[PDB]
Amino acid sequence: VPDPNQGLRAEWMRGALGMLWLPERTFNGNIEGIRIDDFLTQIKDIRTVDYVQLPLTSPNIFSPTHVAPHPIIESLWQGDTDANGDPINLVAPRESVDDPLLSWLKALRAAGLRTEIYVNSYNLLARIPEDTQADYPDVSARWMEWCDTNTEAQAFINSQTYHEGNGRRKYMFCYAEFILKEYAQRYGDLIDAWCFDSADNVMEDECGDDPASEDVNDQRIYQAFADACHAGNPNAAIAFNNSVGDREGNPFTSATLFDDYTFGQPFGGAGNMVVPEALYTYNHDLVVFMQTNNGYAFRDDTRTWNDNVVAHFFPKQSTTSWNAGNTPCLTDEQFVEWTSTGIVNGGGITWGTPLVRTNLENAPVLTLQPYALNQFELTDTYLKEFQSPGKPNWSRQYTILPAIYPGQPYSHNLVEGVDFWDPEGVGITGLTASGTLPAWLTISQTATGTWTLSGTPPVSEASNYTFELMAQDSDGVTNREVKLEVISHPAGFTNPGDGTPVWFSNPMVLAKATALKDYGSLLKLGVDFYDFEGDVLTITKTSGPDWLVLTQNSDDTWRLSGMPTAADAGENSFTFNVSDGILSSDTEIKITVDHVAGFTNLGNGAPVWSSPILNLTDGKGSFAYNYTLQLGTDYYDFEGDALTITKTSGPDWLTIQQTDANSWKLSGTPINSDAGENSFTFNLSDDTNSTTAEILINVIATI
Ligand SMILES: [Ca+2]
Ligand SMILES: [Ca+2]
Repeated sequence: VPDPNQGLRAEWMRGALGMLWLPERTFNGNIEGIRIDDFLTQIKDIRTVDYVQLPLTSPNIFSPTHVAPHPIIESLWQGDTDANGDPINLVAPRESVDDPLLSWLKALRAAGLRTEIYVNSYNLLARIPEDTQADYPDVSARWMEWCDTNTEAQAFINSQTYHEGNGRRKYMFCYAEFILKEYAQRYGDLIDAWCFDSADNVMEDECGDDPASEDVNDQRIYQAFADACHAGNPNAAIAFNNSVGDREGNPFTSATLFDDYTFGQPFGGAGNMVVPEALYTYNHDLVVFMQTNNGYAFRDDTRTWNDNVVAHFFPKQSTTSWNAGNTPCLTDEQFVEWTSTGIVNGGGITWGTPLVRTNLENAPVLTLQPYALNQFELTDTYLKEFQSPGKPNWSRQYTILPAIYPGQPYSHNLVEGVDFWDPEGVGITGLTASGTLPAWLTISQTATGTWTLSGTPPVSEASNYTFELMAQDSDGVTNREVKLEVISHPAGFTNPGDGTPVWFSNPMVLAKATALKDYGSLLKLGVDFYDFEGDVLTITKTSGPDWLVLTQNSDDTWRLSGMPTAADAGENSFTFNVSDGILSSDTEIKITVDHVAGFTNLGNGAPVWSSPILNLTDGKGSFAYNYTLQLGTDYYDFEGDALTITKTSGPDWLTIQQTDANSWKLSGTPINSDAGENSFTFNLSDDTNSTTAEILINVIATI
C-alpha cells in the first residue's frame, strides 16, 4: 500500500459489457445441482458481452447463504432439520454433493467470458440482529461462537493489534482469512473480479474504518478483504460499495487504497432508477461521466495513486430489481444509448439483467426475460459495428479450444459472425496463425465463413501449446491468444481402450430416499461416469420402478428426482445406460426407500393415523372453517393402498371430501352455539382393513 497495480489489473473492464445471473433462496441444498448452461445457450448470439456477475453470497439479509462449499460453513449446519426432513441452518452446498459455483465458473470460461463475484460485506454476520431468519436461525450466532472458541481463529485474531475494535470487527477479519481467502485460492484465475456490497454499512458505520482516508491503518478491513482475493488471483479487480457519489460532482464515492474499479451503485434507492424523472438525469450523467473521463473514475481529484481506477456502473435493466423484473426501465433506443455512452471508449457496465423466475423454491426459470435478451441483442448489433471499427473484432474475452486427446482426431470450428467479424460488413478475408504450433494441426476453410482447426495428434503428444491466431479483413489484422492443453483424466476410472463411456462402479449405492418426499441425487461427469475421448454423453433410464425421474441439467450434470410412494419401500433396483452415440455401458443403481417417520407399524397390514387424537386448529363462530389432512403427515398406509376417509360421528357442520390422491379436505361453517371442544371420529379404510381416530376442534364463539 499504495499498490502500483491498483486499477491497472482492471484494465480489461474499460469497454467491457457485463450481465447478472443471480438465483434467490440458495439455502439448505436448494443451490445443489443448479446450472448456468441454459442461460449461456440463450445468450449464444450475444458476442460483445465480456463478463457475467455471479454470487458467492446473496444480497441483504440473505448474506450468510453461500453458493459454494466450505468445511467451516458446513460445520455450522450440525445436521438440523424441520418437520418435513429438509435441512435448516445449512447456508452452503455440501462438499460431498456439489460445487455449483465451480460449474458456473468453468462454463463461463468455456463460453469465453470473464467473471465478477458478488459478496455482501455483512456475510455470515446477521444484518439485523433483532430479526431471526426462519430458514437459518442459528448460523450467525454459531459463526460468532466458532470465532471465539477455536485454536486457529484466536491465533489469527491476536496476531495483529488492529484486528479488534468497534462492533463486530474481529469476526470481519475472520471471514477474510478463513472463508474468503480459502475460496479465492481454490478457484484461482477463474475469478476476474470481486464486488463487495454494503461495505460502508458494516466496515465504516459499525466497525470504524474510514473509506475517505489515505492512511493504511484506517482501511485495515478493506486490506483484509482485498489481500484475501489477491492470494488466489493477484490480478483480480476489487470493488467496495461505499454508496453512490455526488450529483454535483464525481458520481462515484472516492476510492479506497484497495479499489481497482468503482462498485457504481446508481442514484435512488430501491425500485426504478429512472422514475422519478430526476433519477434519469443523475444516472445518465454518471454514464456521460464515464465517457468524458475515458473510463477512469478519479483523474479529477488531487490524489496520484487512484489514477488507474476504472469507472464502472452497476445499473438495473428492469423497473424493480437487479436480478429480476417484468418491465424494462429504459426503452430499446435508450438502453443501447446508455451502454454505448458508458463503454465505447469509456468504462465498464455490469447490467443487472432480469431472469424470468429467480426463486429456487418456486420452479426457477434461470434464463433472461424476453425483453432483456431483446435489448441486449440490439446493443450487441451496435457494438459489433461501432465499438472497434475497421480491423476485425474477436468475440467476448477468450477464444477457447478443445483439449488435446493424444491419438484421437482433433477438430474445431471458428465461425464468421460468431468468433470473429469485420465490423463494417465486407467480410473476413482470411484466418492464419503465428507461433509455436502443432505439426499435426491444419487450418483451412471448410465452408464459406467457417474455418477449421483439424488434425490428429500422436499418442506420444504431451505438451501444451500457446500461439497467436490472426483474423483478416480489408483494413488489417487482429490477434487473439489461443491455448491448447493436454487432457488430464480423473482418477477412479479404467480406460476400456475401445472408447466405451464407462460408469464409476457396478453396482452404485446412492443416498436413501424417503416415502412421500422429493428425491435429490446428482450424476456428474468425472465423478459417476466418464468418457476417455471427451465425447458428448447421454444417460438413459432403461429399467426399474416408475417413480425415479431423470433430467439433464447440463453436459456434465444430470439430476435424479421423483417422489417414491409407500409401495416403493425397501431396496429398489435400476439400470442406467451411458452412451456417446457409438458405444454404451450399463450399471445397476441401488436406492433404498424408507417409510415416513412418526407412524407406528402395527404388523396387521392395516392403515394408521399419526395419532389416536388429532388436535386440529381452532374454529370461529359464523366463519368458514378449513383444514386439509395430507398423506404422510396425518394418515399413512405401509403398503401404499388406495385410502378412503368417511365420517362416523360428530356435529353436522363438518364434512369431509377428497381434494386429490394425497389430501382430504374438511369444510363447514360452525356457529356460536357449537362453542367449545367438538369431538369427531373418522374411519380410514383401504381394500381390506379399517381404522378409527378422534378429531378434536375447539370452536371459539365470536364476541
Ligand atoms: Ca487522481
Ligand atoms: Ca467414445
